[PDB]
Amino acid sequence: KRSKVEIIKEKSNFLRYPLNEELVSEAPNINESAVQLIKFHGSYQQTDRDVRGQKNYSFMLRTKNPCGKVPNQLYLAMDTLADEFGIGTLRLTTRQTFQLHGVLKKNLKTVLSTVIKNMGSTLGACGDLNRNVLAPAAPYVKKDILFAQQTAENIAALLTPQSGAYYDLWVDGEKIMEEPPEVTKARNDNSHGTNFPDSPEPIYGTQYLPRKFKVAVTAAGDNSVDILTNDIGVVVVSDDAGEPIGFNIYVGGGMGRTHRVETTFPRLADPLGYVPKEDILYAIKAIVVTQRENGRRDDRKYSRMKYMIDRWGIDRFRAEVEKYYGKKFESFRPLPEWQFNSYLGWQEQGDGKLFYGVHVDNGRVGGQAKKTLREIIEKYNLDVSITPNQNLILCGIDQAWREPITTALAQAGLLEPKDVDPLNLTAMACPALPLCPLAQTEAERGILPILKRIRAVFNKVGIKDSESVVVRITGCPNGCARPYMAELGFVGDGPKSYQIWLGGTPNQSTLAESFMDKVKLDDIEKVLEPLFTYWNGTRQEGESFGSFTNRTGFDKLKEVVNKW
Ligand code: SRM
Ligand code: SF4
Ligand SMILES: [Mg+2]
Ligand SMILES: [Mg+2]
Repeated sequence: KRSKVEIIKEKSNFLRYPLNEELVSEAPNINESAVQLIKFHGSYQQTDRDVRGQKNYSFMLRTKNPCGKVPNQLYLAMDTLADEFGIGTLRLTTRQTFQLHGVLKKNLKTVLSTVIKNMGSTLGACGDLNRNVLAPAAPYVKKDILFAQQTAENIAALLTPQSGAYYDLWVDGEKIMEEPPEVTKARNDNSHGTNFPDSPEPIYGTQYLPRKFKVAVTAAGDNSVDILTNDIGVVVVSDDAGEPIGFNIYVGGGMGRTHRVETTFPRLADPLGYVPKEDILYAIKAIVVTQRENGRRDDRKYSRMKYMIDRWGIDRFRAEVEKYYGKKFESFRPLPEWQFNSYLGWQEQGDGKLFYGVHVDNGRVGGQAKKTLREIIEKYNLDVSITPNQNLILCGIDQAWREPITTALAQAGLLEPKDVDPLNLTAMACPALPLCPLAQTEAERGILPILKRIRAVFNKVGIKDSESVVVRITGCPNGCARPYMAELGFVGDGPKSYQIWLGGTPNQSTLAESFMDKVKLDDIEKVLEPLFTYWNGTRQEGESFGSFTNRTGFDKLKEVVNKW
């Protein structure tokens, strides 16, 4: 027994048909087969859910940018495309990519080929494939940060579709201007029966993966990447002099779940083991292959790797992976405590240049903010990078540029961290309505008024305005803003209501739990005021809301809410 998507992939000639014929039909949309295929090419057909009556079809596009790195030429091309063919905005994402919403079917090939001819790609941004690979977004020249970044690039390249469908459709097969040889040799290796050596996809095969697959790379300590949520987390381990020697690996995280279906759940990734640095790409493929061959393909709700690991347990999974790796994992090595880093504000690269992280609420770049960011990036010929908290880092800045860049940013309303509510600095919301077809309610368009209401509750209770909690909001339980790691998570569960989740911590090292269902938007103060009063009244010195939640436990918190 096999899902509808499996058959679509099977009969597509490696992601070509009938997408190829649908792209040139006169209709404003494309058929269901083509709807599923185009995801693999980094585009999503959407309809605007605000405009009553009619189906206004449009296409969202998502880029592929390992480590969040965006060359100058790409940023300029994307900025112009958003205005010419989109709806005037770029959307920075929780996986360090751009989305561009609103593109009409007839302009889609113009847009994607422009991306392609300007040092970018959308290949594999969606689909049953490896998604954008995360890495530390800060452009530090420190050796282990550079090594984390190189590794994410290499992993992304390894797991890039090889069929040629992408260039066939978007640029009529022409050639666009080299991967390290370690990548090529790893991809080619079949000493342990990992590959399909005669297939146009030696790793993916005809069927690709059972579902999206997510990888995050970082250096010890830096949890900007929210590593525990990914299919694979990879951590650089270095000797005492800061020279990288290998990687710790984690497996089997995921956020996605469905309301009222308790066999679906978020899950933290398990520590799997350590490998020496030369082995990383072999170990990554082994893991991918184990999911390829064993993840469920009958029911897509249960297809992500977190489920096979939940069913088999981590030891049986390890053993299976070790058959494709051809050797044993070493013991996972100790790591320091995780820390969240925003990379915001003025900092040093380590090579004489500065970087500046720009706070962007929800990653939505538009209006004057967009115009000013483009002027700066273009005038100073800056490369940039996207952070997993939907923010933008301006790289490679000369000391003499710091003042005029600062002045321009401030003039457009783009404030430095010290002038932003600390709630906003760590908050995230998904796009949800109006273009998300799975949204049950608002997230991006509701979060800002929610934050002000939280700050007003703090004020009322007597909490200082420099105190904060991590607030994440989604419009549905898919978890695109990783709400299940929040200190205070709001997960859409009706048209005007949120399920509230507590128990995440400031460094994203813990999984939250479901605290109350169907809290109506108007009622959130009834829940938040007692919680925050009790935190303020009985927290230990400097104890975060999340740690306090986990120490106190849900029975006592519910009692406090119920007696309010
Ligand atoms: C833009 C972005 C959210 C954001 O505010 O930044 C996003 C937006 C959507 N995600 Fe997501 N997801 C984004 C990262 C995530 C993450 C976070 C992460 O990867 O760290 C998760 C949770 C981790 C996980 O995958 O478990 C997430 C879990 C989902 C799911 C649930 C997946 C599952 O296996 O259960 C879906 C729906 C699906 O795949 O069926 C989904 C599907 C969607 C769709 C494409 C809706 C759809 O299927 O048509 C989104 C479009 C909204 C729009 O109108 O633009 N998205 N999605 C995400 C940043 C993504 C990127 O690749 O560049
Ligand atoms: S979490 Fe739900 S509502 Fe939000 S973007 Fe993802 S799918 Fe859409
Ligand atoms: Mg997909
Ligand atoms: Mg942000």
